[PDB]
Amino acid sequence: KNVVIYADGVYDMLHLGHMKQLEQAKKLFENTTLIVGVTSDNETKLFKGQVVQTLEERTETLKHIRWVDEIISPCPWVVTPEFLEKYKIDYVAHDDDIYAWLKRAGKFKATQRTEGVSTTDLIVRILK
Amino acid sequence: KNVVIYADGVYDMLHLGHMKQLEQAKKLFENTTLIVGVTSDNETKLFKGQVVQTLEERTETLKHIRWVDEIISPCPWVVTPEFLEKYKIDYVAHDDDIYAWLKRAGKFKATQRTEGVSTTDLIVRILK
Ligand SMILES: C[N+](C)(C)CCOP(=O)(O)O
Ligand SMILES: C[N+](C)(C)CCOP(=O)(O)O
Repeated sequence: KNVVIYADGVYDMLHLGHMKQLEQAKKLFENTTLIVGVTSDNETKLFKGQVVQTLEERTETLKHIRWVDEIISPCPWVVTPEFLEKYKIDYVAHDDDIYAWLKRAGKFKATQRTEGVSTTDLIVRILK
Repeated sequence: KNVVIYADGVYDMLHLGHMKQLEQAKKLFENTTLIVGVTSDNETKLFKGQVVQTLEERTETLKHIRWVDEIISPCPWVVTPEFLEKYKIDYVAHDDDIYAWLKRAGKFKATQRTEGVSTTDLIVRILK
């Protein structure tokens, strides 16, 4: 009955947008375990760009979020079939092609972003 | 057995500091209900100063925090004996004199801040 959901991300300067996506992932089925993967500082820099918070900071903040049952920190940059078997993951939840193989397997669940609520957008707000 | 704890605050741009205080309040006893009071936009401005986020935004973010069982939004600026009876509150938890009457009654539990982890401190970090 219990369904294992995996959501990965940088989770830099966690904001309501991230929180809503985690909520959505958690609530995909009636009984879930939400595992959250937090990306390493080096791979995030190499593959994405600037990260403000350290892995420790990003991970520690996620611990306080209601929807998070387990954290993998650091997580792999790229999800593999071996990773899913290792952690007994039933679905991967992410914003929506590197996820084609997951969709082909029936193991992909889309979740939605929220614009405007960003931590950086809040500073853009204040300046006046 | 279940102990009702009340923590109030502005909770503007919620950060690890706030989250740790809420955790501390929640864990004061083995079985607790943590009620969190979120201050109104006008009273925060009048009595404290600038608030970046609206009451709705501050309240919505707190909903996602593991330790929060109930929210009173807006909450009164000043705690009263009548308020404690109304919500069946056993202890008030806050950083540590407007709380003298609570300490005299045995209804005050100190919780600690964390400096450096602030949302604004993180912007102070990045600029370089
Ligand atoms: C590649 N990755 C999925 C592990 C990290 C990027 O995820 P995200 O922060 O864009 O949601
Ligand atoms: C007066 N008050 C306690 C309701 C709001 C101020 O609380 P805080 O944000 O300084 O912890």
